[PDB]
Amino acid sequence: ALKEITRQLNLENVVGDKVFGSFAENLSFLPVIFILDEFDLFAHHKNQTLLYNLFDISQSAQTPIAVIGLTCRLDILELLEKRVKSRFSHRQIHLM
DNA sequence: GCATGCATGCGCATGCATGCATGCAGCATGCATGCATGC
Repeated sequence: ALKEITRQLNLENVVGDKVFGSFAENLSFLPVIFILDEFDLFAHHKNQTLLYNLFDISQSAQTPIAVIGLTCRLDILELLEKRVKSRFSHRQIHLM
């Protein structure tokens, strides 16, 4: 996911080409909109690091970020940890 | 030449499947006892 984010933003020249795990190059540098298909799968990651960072930068006062998620499960609220749930703006749209 | 990240091998905990036994209740059977009945 980090590789795709870097490549789509065309910052690999700025960040670097090697496999180095440091991501503070983007994080320190970080209007861009995010679209997340199959949002439920991201909640099954080891620590939900990407979701937490996205919610943090959304709640931060550095740059404007809009987050849009798509889900088929009706229980997407309980699949999130307490911290991200608190930092998640409870904006839900239902398509029936 | 070195660092790094990935594939692999092994240990550990756990849940589940299997073996194993014992106590109870029902039933069938054989015996003890009561009854009839004649001589």
